[PDB]
Formats: sequence, structure tokens, C-alpha cells
Amino acid sequence: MLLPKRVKYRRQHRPKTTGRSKGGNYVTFGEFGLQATTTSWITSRQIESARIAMTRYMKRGGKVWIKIFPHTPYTKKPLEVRMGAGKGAVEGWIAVVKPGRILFEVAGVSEEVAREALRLASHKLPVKTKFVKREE
Amino acid sequence: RVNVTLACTECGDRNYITTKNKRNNPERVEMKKFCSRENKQTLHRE
Amino acid sequence: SSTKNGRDSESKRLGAKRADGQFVTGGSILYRQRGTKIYPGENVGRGGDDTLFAKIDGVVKFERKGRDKKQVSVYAV
Amino acid sequence: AKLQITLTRSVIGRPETQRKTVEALGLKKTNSSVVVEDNPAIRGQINKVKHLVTVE
Amino acid sequence: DKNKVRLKRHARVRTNLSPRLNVYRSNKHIYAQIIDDNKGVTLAQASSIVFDRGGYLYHGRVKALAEAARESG
Amino acid sequence: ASLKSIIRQGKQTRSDLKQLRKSGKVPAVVYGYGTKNVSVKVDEVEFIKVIREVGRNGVIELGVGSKTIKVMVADYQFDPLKNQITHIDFLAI
RNA sequence: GUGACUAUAGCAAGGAGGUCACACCUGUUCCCAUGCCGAACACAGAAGUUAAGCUCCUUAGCGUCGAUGGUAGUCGAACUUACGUUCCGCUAGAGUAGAACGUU
RNA sequence: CUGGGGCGGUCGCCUCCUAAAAGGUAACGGAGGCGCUCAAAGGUUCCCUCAGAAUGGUCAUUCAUAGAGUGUAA
RNA sequence: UUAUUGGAGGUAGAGCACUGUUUGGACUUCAGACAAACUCCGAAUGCCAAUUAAUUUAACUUGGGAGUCAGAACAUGGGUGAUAAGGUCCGUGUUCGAAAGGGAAACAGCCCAGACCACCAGCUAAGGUCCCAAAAUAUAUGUUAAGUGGAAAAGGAUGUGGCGUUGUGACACUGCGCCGAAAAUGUACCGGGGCUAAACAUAUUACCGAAGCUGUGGAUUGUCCUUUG
Repeated sequence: MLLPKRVKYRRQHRPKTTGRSKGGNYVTFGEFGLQATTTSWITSRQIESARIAMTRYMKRGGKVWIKIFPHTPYTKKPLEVRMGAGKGAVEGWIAVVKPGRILFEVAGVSEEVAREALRLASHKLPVKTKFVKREE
Repeated sequence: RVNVTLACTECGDRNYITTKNKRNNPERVEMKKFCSRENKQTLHRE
Repeated sequence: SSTKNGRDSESKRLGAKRADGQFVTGGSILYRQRGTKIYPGENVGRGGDDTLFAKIDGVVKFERKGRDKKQVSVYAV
Repeated sequence: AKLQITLTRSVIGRPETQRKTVEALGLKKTNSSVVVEDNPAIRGQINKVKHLVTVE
Repeated sequence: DKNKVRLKRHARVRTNLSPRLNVYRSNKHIYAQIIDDNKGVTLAQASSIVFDRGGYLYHGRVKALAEAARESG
Repeated sequence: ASLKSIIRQGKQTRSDLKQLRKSGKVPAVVYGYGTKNVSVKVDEVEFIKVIREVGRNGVIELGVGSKTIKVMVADYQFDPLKNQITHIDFLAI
């Protein structure tokens, strides 16, 4: 769906998921947003479900921003293989999400509409989130 | 690259080895190298 | 399913060989390196491969050369 | 002759640098004690092992 | 900017160099001085031993200077 | 404005601050056009209601040992997770 | 003039300085020179000119140095699956230094 | 050698990362190269400074720590 | 081993100045993001030293003699795998190997602790004190009604307590609970009885508890001569 055009390396180590976030913690493009509270990998193929849901529930009367982006690839092996003999082939693109990271943002919308929309996004995302508003 | 010996021209010795080319320098070379047996700088060929 | 990786070099033990404030004998090696990560100071010299050796048996002290560079000088004991 | 030190916990299962320190204080067995003088350096050997000794 | 350029060449000759018989030309005057290299101290001074050619070409004016100090002792 | 910046003095620990923030208190520093450069406390409920009412970028007087010093509010740290402030900078003019 | 110095020296902006020093400036007669060019290099020189350079003073626009406090991160320890104590203590960022010290 | 053996691959040297800021460090872990070339692409002595843009019609100028070049990988 | 000073080095962290990847505008630039093979930066530790001080008593050399070259789990930093495996490969540590004793019901590797020998003596360690089964039906204050304690998520929900903000209603964080929760011989996921305190959270005491330590006697090795004891 969304993914890097090029990458210098097609097979990579996997990223640490222990820790807290190092950015994206403040709603800056929009008015509202969705702040993760659990660590996970969020994949392109499910960002393209969350975005669909948010886009349609707002009836095309608002504005969505996606802050995270899938940079890293993960590789998997074929169906019935033993261990060893190389590293598997690329399977998808992920993004590691840690507590604090705003996932989506919205604007041009009322508070109740955005509440229900970002509710209806986080049922397709493997992380527990909370609705967050722009800060002080 | 071809590998050549440098016999001297007064002292008959063969006391250096070098690396010439067979197209870029395709002609028997000369050198002013130290002939040890004569204790001198002297002309070397081959 | 075979791969075309699996080969590395041989690690060449490459780094500081005497400590700041140690007494060195006048031919010891003081730092090995690829290209000048540290420069030759006073009484010190660099050879082919850029390895830093002390010419005279004194003390070795690592110093600063400007804002970025560095240097290995050998005072007299 | 201040700071009566006593090894109150074993040095089994402790790391080996710790094993080194506790026997550089001169402690032989468990509950075996000593009385060393408070250096600034002796005081730093009973930071390395605060858990296995009981100064006083 | 000739005196800005002369200095650069000068720097590239005083890395392997040092007493210096440093010189400094001008439109009309020559300034030479023999300066040492371990205290930051100068020894002699005459206006108008390793030889630092200042960053100039060793030729003519600096040549004619340095070749008269050879018979000066 | 109406702030009693109870001076914290000595030197903190990990648990000193973990216990400060656990209660209704918040850490702050005072610097600026003053030679003090003090390390003080605040009640969060008092700072929140003082800067909800004295505006967004206004002024404040801080009672560090009763001497109100005409502080601004230059910086601060925040947890959007725990909905609560972690530290404040008090410039003084 | 010539060394040391971790741009706190710099980049910049204005404005002010004439041959007693520094140049630009005058020409190839030779010394010497341009893969062509007395441009540069260097040789013979005073005029004309600070306009420019350079130096001296002012500006905190960029550049650079930068505290405190807190946070992240851990050494270690003790419950256990990630919190709790104690010490070491960042990056970034706001307060600030700052338009150079300095021999022979 | 071999995540049983066969088949597939590899076997010696160089440079990275894995490698946990000294050095060393494994796997059929992740990327590549070598089995030369130079008589000037060596020594020395002198001089010189780039890449790309904007400007105009290889040439000229301003901008330009530095992004080029360094035989050949990193 | 420690204290102190000096040093080399680019990890965790973080940042976008380089190399790539990338969001939204403006029209190169503001704002925001990612990196094992990125670095303007940069710890904790560890490493090398002084001929420095303090505690301790090993260290090297040259000789004779070997054994080992199948390692395992646990914590932790990583690769691979699928953030599978009591998987496999490496850095650091501990124990087993080669280690008995106490606790984990039973259980090489988990927590405590290193057995010279005898004793119907005492003190503690992990862990515990209703009975099996040694010692508190201790103490002060609260929480939980599920037998939660004493196996598991997304998500649901006037369970219930704390605390703060709010116009009797509404909210953010929280403590403990409910549902989600289905397997094969027999209850069968507290060791059993049993428990509404004999479960939890915080703090005080007491005590039990090992082959640890102490007391006594004994036996062999040592080193100092108080007084060859």
C-alpha cells in the first residue's frame, strides 16, 4: 500500500519494541489524534484499513493525517522448510509503534465525529490507543 | 605482465628482478641500478 | 535455496597499543590504523600503513590538534 | 580500627569481581569479620559490595 | 590578495622546517629575522640555521638575500 | 500569580521526585534576570488554575521565600500519557 | 613580522583610516614566466588612489561556546516480567559567553 | 561442511555490518571484491584547487569545507 | 579489588548537518518522522596505564605429568526462526558438570548456602507460623465476593474503592474484581483438608527454619617460636 520507493537494503534486522516513544507525541498537523498506549508493529495492509474507515465515517467532510509510515521490511520463509540455508524473502512493510506515538490526526471535523471516527479506526490496529486532543 | 631479470652490462651479474610489460614497453630496458660486485651505479639490461 | 554470502575478512588487531602516561621504549608501536585517525606528534613517526611508533623512549600522551584532529606525542622521561 | 565489617551473605552465585573484592577486604568465611581503617579507597570497596557486608 | 596567498604556501613549507631565517618581502622593503622554534623566541633582526623561504619563490630577491648570508659566516 | 514556590533544597533523589509527582506537587526551576537560579516546588492544582486564568503567555509572581519575582513561563515538560506536567522553567524579569 | 591558541577569533553588515609602514598602481631593460595571457610568477620604479585590500571601532542577523533543572539511558541490587530503590548522567531546548586572549 | 544423509551451494585472501564505543568473537546471517595494473599511476622539486547551480552565448563571473578525485571493492 | 588522575573508543540514547526513506503544506522552504551496514552529537559500564596511595597475597619463569576439544539450563545483549520451541548461533555472568544440605509438593541447572568427624546445645539464611507440618487463628489501617487467591488476549459492562476536574448529572487517571474462558482414565491450575480470612496492599514486631555460623571434644596438614606450648 504505502511503502518506500527504494530501500538500500531489502533484508534487515528487526527493530526494538521495548521502550517509550521518541517523537510524534504531539498533535501538530491536526486538531485531534490517536495516541498509542501499547507497543506493536503496525503494517501497511492495516493502515489501509484504518484510513479507509476514518475517511468514510467522516462522509468526506474532513481531513486525515497519517503520521507513521512503514519503513522496515520483514522477511518470511516459504511454506514447508527446515531451519537455515539463508534468510527468507520480503513479505511486507511494518512500522514499530511504542507508547505515546500519535497514529492518526484529523481536522475540519467536530469533536464527536472525530471521537467516533478514531474509535472506528482503532478496531483494526493491534494496539490499545486513546483519543488525544491538541495540547495546551 | 612479464617478469624480467636485469643482468648488468659491465659486471655480468643478474642481480635484479622487475616487472615489465610486453606491449607498453616491448623493448629491452636499461636501468641505473647498484651493481653490488662493482660497488657502483651501473647500467642494467634484459 | 543456497545463498551467496558467508565470507568475511580476517580481523586485524587495530587500535591503541600504549596508554596515555606509559613509559615506552624507542621503537614501540603506539597506534595502528587505516589512514590517520590520529596524527604523529613530537618524537613520534608514522610508517607505511600509518602505524604510529615512538622514536625515543619517553612518555606517551594523547593530545588535541585543533577542534577535530588528534595526535600522539612522546615526551622525554 | 573503626568500621567493624562482617560478611553477612555468601559469595556463592555472586559475580567473580565481587568474589575478588570481598576477599580483598580479607574476609574468609560467612560471618567472618574484620576491622579495617576508613581509607577513601577502603570505603569504595564496601560500595562495590553493600549487599554482602554490614559495616559499623 | 598576494599576502593572503603567500601565507598559504608559507604554511606548507613550515611543517618540516625547524633556527629559521624567516623573511618577508614587500613592494620595496625586505624584512628578515632568525627566530627559534622551541620557546617562541627570536635571536637576530635586520630590516631594509635552516632557511625558511617565507613562502616566496627562492629566486632573485630572496635568492640574492640568502646567498649573501652564506659568506656572512 | 498566587503561587507559593516551596523551595526544594539539598539534592533530590530518584524517589524524592517520584514521590513529589506522585502527590499533588510538581518540580520547577527559577532563572532569568535573577542571580538566584533556585530549585523550587509547585502545587500542580495551583499552577493549573493560575495559568488557566492569567492567560496563555502572561506573567506570574512566584513566592520563593516570599520574594515574588515577576516570572514568565518559558518552558515545561509534559506527559500526554499521564495527562500531567513533569517540570517547569520559570524565567524571571 | 612570526609562534601558541577547541570561531568565545568566524560569515556578515555599516562607518573611519594614507603613502612614515601595507597595497593597488607604472613598465619589460634584464633575472625569471604563461601547455596561449609581464593575469599570476619577478625584475626596475617615484607619480595617481583608500575606491578596493588590510587594520581599528559598532551591531547579536547566521556561525560557534553554553550553564542549571528535568527526562531518556544505564552500573548495581531486590521483587518479577518491567516495575522499585541508589549512584553516574545524555542528546535536544530555554537562560548565557561572545564581534578574539597572547608571547618574541 | 551439512538443523539426518542425497541434490543445491561453499572451501583460500581483502572491506564493511552482525560485534553488545579497547582487541577478539559464531551460523547454509546481511552486502561486495581478489587470483591484478603502472617504466610513469614510482622518487623528488616547484606551482595549483575542486563538484554542482545562477548568469550569459569547451568560454567568462558570482556562488561553492568539500558533495568531486584519489587505477581497482568497501 | 578499591580511590584518584590521564587516556583510547562511537555502543544505548538522541538528531537530521552527510547518505538514503518519508507526511503535510508554502513555493528552494516552514513543521513533523525512520535507519545494522546514517552521524553535527554521545553516556553508563568495561579496557589500558601511573611506577601514585589503601586492603590482600598471589604472579611469572624454567622443568616432569596429565585430562579436556559431545557441554546443559537460568538471567541478560543480539543474529536466525515466526518479538515459535526445553530450538540454533555468538558476548557477559551464575549454577550443574564435579555439589551433598534447606525452600520450589515431587523436580541436575531456579532462590539460600559450600559437608574433616561426634553432640538429644544456641543464632540466623531463602522460605514460612490454621491442620497434615516445626513457629502468630500476631498487630494497625484498607481492598476484593470471585474460592479471584489458586493458568490467557482484543473487546464489552450503573461491579466496587481512591483521587482530582466539572453543571444531583458528566469526566481523565487509578486499586481490586466480572465476562470473553471448550478435550479427551479420575476431582485434576492452592500439594491435600480447608479458608470470606488461613486472600490481597503498607508498616511494626516475635518466632520457626540448613551439614551456613557459634559452643564442646576429637583428627590430620600447615605458618608464627610470647613461653616449640
